[PDB]
Amino acid sequence: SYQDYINCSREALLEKMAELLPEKRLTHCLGVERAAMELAQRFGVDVEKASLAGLLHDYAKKLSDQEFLVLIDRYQLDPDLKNWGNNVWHGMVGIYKIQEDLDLHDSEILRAIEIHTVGAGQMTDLDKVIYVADYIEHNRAFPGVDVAREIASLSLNKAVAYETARTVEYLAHQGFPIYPQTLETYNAFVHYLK
Amino acid sequence: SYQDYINCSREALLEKMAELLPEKRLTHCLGVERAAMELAQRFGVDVEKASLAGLLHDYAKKLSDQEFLVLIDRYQLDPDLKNWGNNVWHGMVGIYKIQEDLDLHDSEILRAIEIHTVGAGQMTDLDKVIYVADYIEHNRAFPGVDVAREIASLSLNKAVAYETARTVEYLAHQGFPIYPQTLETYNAFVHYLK
Ligand SMILES: [Fe+3]
Ligand SMILES: [Fe+3]
Ligand SMILES: [Fe+3]
Ligand SMILES: [Fe+3]
Repeated sequence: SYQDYINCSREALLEKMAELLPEKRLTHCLGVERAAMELAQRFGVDVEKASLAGLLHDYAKKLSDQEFLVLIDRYQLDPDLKNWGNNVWHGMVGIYKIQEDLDLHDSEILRAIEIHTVGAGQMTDLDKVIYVADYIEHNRAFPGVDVAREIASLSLNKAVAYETARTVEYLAHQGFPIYPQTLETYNAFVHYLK
Repeated sequence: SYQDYINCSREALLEKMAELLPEKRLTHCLGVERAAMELAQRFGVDVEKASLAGLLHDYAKKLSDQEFLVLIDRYQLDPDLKNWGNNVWHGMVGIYKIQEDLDLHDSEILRAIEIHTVGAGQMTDLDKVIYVADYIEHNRAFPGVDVAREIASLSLNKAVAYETARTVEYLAHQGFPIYPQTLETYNAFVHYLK
């Protein structure tokens, strides 16, 4: 059960999350919970760790900038983090809020949430499952989601590669700064597109 | 004259380059020479340094991989360079061949050639002139070159930003590895697109 990792039941957790997140975002988290279970089954990852990590990945999405800055200082995190914003913070910093609120100490689940947005050059299969589940969950309808889903049915690594390439492409298209760890992920995984 | 920087006249140089480079590439170099002069006039950069740097920027485009690897070892350059290829090498390593062949020791011209492909987080106006001239020279006809030309008529910094964003976008679109120094340039200049 989820209580093997956190300080409350799944239902109690959902009730807490319904207070923290808008409807669309909680619906998304439920979608990632389901998608992570499916991917974990397919690729030999613990389905319970994957489900929980999926449900929790965006738990800190609505923390204020000020709250994130306080956490960077309190946990003496990479000071370069202050130069970024919610997109980077909600996973990379938000894990500390999740830990405080839920008594989540499982290193694998924490890592998968930590890097769910930006990836890393080295990712566990659990990390990859969450990173991909976030992109392909059933509520997503962006053009090309069908391609992502097809790739994810066949190769976890190729799905990471595809998502990362689309993210870098899109950020450059929009003229948004690209977190350097995102490029580490991109360069490590891009060979899978061949 | 060019002899103030290199060991031969401009005509002698053109004759040497016509032996090293295919026609299309030499035509390109002549185009960059002209475009760099125009940009240097516009943005207060020495027109002669810009012209020469522009003519020379792709001098090493046809060196073999083996030749580049030999240069990395001989000059004890960043060993990570061996993980890349001609796109990175012809500027970043090719400067040493240019120096050997032409007795080019001007630090500013060398730097502008060195980073003409990948940029840097900090670029001199001369570096920026070459980086942009390469992209907008009259023989180029890629879709969107008109936009690049318009931006370059107004802002050197915005032209660097635009070119860098299009390069990152394209590399991710194609599924090619992105040299990390390219991301340094991108992140440093992307604010100019606003
Ligand atoms: Fe997220
Ligand atoms: Fe999400
Ligand atoms: Fe070049
Ligand atoms: Fe060129």
